[PDB]
Amino acid sequence: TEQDIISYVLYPKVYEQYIQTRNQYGNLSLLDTPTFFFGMRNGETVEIEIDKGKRLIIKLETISEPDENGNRTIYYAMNGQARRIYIKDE
Amino acid sequence: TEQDIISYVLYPKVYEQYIQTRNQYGNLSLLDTPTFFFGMRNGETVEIEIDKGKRLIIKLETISEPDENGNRTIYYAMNGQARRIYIKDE
Repeated sequence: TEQDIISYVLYPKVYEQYIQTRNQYGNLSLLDTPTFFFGMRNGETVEIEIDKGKRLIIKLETISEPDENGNRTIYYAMNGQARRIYIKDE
Repeated sequence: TEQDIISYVLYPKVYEQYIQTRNQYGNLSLLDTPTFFFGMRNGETVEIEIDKGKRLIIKLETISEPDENGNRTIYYAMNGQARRIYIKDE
């Protein structure tokens, strides 16, 4: 967009670092502030309002202990489907 | 059976308690001894030998934290099928 163009011109390092984040996590602005800053508790259900009549219902069921590589398994449910995500514990 | 009859006569209370356990847990004698005494560690696979050729394959993935009413959730895989159980932590 034209908005992309002056944005880059105005903030080259920042804007690229923004697009890098967008590529990794999608549109974070949709998240509620508590979720944005703190994530989710065990057993919590969060509803992310994407757009008119479309939303992500997410339940965090449990986080596992880290494997030998320091990776944790997160057991999620999202829109009625079981889901497993791996995060490296820093 | 006649065996029930004489076993109850010999050990009334113990026999009655044996039936309660059989009703609750089934045939424990099939489990291997270390599993009978200790259960399973996370990431472990245990094979219960029933009739030759057929075996129960149980994998323990994780155990969640205790929820508000003291129940932990165990995430199993049984014969390659995801499975959840609730246990009271005492």
